[PDB]
Amino acid sequence: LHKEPATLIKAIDGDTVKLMYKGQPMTFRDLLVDTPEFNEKYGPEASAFTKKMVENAKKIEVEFDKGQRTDKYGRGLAYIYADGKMVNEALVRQGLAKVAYVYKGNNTHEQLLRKAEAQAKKEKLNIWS
Ligand SMILES: Cc1cn([C@H]2C[C@H](OP(=O)(O)O)[C@@H](COP(=O)(O)O)O2)c(=O)[nH]c1=O
Ligand SMILES: [Ca+2]
Repeated sequence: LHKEPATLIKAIDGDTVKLMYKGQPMTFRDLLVDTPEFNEKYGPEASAFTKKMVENAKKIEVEFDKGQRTDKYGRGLAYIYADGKMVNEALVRQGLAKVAYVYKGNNTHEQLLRKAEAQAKKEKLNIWS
């Protein structure tokens, strides 16, 4: 896979962010994870964690997987990086997202993220507390 440039337009919630990609505004949904909705337990914490990560980054990048790049709602589907650190993984490692929505052929980082989730669960972090 390849990292590509993007710029932050606006934080949205734990697993979605508005980015400018190839010069066009888009909503991106993070591959392979599910954060709680803002209205649910840990939802506010997941949103604040993603907000800080993307706002503080000097460089945002997106990395598409091998399969579909947009979902049925028109959201980009990608791994999002903030100064080289994957947001998707960092949420899972902190117990602020579960590994989820693992569709065959857009799942390159699945085992990396499942290892992060095992660690968060062993630490009883957040959703796993
Ligand atoms: C993460 C992901 C979500 N989706 C769709 C499945 C879910 O459909 P439904 O809306 O019908 O439940 C929805 C979950 O997104 P949210 O967790 O953002 O609600 O997004 C994909 O199609 N591909 C993906 O890789
Ligand atoms: Ca969600």
